[PDB]
Amino acid sequence: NKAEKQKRDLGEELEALKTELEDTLDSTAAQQELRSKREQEVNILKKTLEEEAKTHEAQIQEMRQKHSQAVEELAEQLEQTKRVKANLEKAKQTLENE
Amino acid sequence: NKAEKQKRDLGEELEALKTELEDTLDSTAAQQELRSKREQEVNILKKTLEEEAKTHEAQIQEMRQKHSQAVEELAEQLEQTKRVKANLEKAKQTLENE
Amino acid sequence: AKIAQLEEQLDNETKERQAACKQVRRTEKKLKDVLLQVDDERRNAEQYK
Amino acid sequence: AKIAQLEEQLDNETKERQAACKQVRRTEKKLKDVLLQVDDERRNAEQYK
Repeated sequence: NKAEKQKRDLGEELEALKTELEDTLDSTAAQQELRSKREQEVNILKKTLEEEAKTHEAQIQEMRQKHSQAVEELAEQLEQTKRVKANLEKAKQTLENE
Repeated sequence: NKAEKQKRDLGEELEALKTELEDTLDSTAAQQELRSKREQEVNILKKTLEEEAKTHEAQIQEMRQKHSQAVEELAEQLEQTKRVKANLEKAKQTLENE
Repeated sequence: AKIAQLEEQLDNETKERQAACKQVRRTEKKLKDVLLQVDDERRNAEQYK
Repeated sequence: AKIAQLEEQLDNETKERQAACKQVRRTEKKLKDVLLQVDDERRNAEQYK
């Protein structure tokens, strides 16, 4: 899926480069605002990317705690079931001993 | 394999346009330095984002195996207790009859 | 006696299948290596075009 | 009972050995096509070169 999405990005970059080349005549005077605007947009993208990476770390922590809680709950049930099995086995020994 | 082949073919289109414009890149050294640095920064972001996504994705894969193995180990012991309960139930009916 | 001859045939037939599987996996690796050469050959023709 | 299980296992092993037989020819046929495909790509690069 990432390869298919990457193919669209490569094709879009080729079309953008072709249109940007023809706009070289107007880029000489438009760089005064595009430089400050493009730089600000890059900073906004970095903040969004950092937030996405931070959100993934928080989700991983929840999964580690959720998965660990499930294993911990199952472990407690094993101890209770194992302890109950000892009572059943001990009760059977009483019948055989009697 | 076909997707990777198409990616390499698409990349050749960008190199073809760059070679045809190399004659003008030298004359435009006043702004080519700043534009060239921006292109390298975009490539580093893709590699860092791809490496971060691949590294983060590996963490989820480990959880699907480490946590699953723990649940499978605990589940195996639980199933063993259920089978032992069936055998113990038959002993009670036989011991009570004797 | 039939079980003895049948068990021996199963082991011999099973061993033959394992040998064929090894040759299949071996030829697959060679095909993948030769398949990669197509990209290198096509890349040269593409770069020359 | 042992003859029934042994006969079923022996029959299944021989079928996977038509399975292994046809699989070997499939990989060999595909390998030959890859060898000729890379050869055609090599000639294409020479023509463009």
